[PDB]
Amino acid sequence: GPIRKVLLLKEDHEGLGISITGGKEHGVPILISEIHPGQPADRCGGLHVGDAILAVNGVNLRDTKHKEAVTILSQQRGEIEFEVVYV
Amino acid sequence: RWQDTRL
Repeated sequence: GPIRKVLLLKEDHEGLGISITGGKEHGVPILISEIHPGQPADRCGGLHVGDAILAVNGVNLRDTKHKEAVTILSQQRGEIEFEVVYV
Repeated sequence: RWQDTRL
């Protein structure tokens, strides 16, 4: 499927506004499980429940364990670019 | 069986 590059803008006091599931220990990609209403992912658009997050800000998430992806994602700030594919 | 984390 198409790999989309999706922009999200975040203030430091905000979260991304997504929940993630999956990861290497489960044999699946990092997958978006929820978009939270009114938070940056919802406001900015472009992300979809069931999307695999292949990368964020150029950092590859394809073979990351869940907690590793949580760390990387949680450390991104400001103008953030996701690369996602719906699965 | 999967973890789920809000970010």
